[PDB]
Amino acid sequence: MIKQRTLKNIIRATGVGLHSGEKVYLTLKPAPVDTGIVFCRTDLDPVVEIPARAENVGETTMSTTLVKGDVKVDTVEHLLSAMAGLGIDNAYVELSASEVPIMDGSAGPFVFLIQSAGLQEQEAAKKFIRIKREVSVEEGDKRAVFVPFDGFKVSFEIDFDHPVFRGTQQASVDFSTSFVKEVSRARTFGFMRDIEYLRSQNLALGGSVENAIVVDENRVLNEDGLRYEDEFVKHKILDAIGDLYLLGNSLIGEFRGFKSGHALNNQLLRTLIADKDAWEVVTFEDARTAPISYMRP
Ligand SMILES: C[C@@](C[C@H]1CN(c2ccc(C#CC3CC3)cc2)C(=O)O1)(C(=O)NO)S(C)(=O)=O
Ligand SMILES: [Zn+2]
Repeated sequence: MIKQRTLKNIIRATGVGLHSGEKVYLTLKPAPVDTGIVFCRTDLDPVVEIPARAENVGETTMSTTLVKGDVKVDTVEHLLSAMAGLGIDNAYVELSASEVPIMDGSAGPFVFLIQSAGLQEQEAAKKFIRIKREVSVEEGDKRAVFVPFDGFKVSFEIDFDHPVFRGTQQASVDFSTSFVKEVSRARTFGFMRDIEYLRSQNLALGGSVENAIVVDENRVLNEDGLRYEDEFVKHKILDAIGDLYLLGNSLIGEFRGFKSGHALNNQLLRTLIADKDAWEVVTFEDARTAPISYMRP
């Protein structure tokens, strides 16, 4: 059978929050079968625990924020993308502040630290959410769709309407391509034209060339440039993989994004969950006949 996965060893990292600029200590710990991914604010007494689930998303402005009363866990999408890409079902994520550290702006440091610690297969069938019917959400010129598909694939298209793109960005990934080699290293990005307005909203306080592609009209301010010709759209795919992981189980289906951000991604998840005719929970007693496969643990 395809088994549930957790961490083999604890992961420890220190960084800063992209939006808050606050120093944060992160600890990833193994968890029992069917725990899912749970964020723990260990700076609070008592510790506040928030399951990484669609129902717990409270804010979607320039990041995905989990909320429980007046307690927040901000910018979960990049770490969730790493956990999704590596097939981690169960884990406790301890944080000493309200925001996950931004690291280098990609999922690269998280995939490296997790793979260095190693994974542990658990004695329980991994549960998957299989798309049975097409589900689409739209708002103005933004669109996000789930389509039935025997595997897992993501398509993204965005007209950024910005001179750095030299006059529309698009990418498609079928994950059977490497999440690690082709998507994990894609960094988040910011535009100089938005920075004054963002800082006024208390956003991007920790933003810099050390943790994002910084654009100023025609220029990429980062001295060393881009990691991929299409780094921008590849990061949009990374974000979608992280946001989609708030379903609580890996998907068997196709996601198509059209200028879709954290807000529309969450609305798609909520619409899907409400439409029980469009999905079902499945397990694979035999990995040889399954439409997906994972890297060795
Ligand atoms: C929201 C987003 C972009 C991030 C990245 N970002 C950002 C903004 C400004 C700067 C900057 C700057 C210059 C002052 C140094 C860096 C990152 C921000 O506000 O949100 C993201 O990746 N979320 O997961 S995106 C790609 O726009 O969806
Ligand atoms: Zn992002």
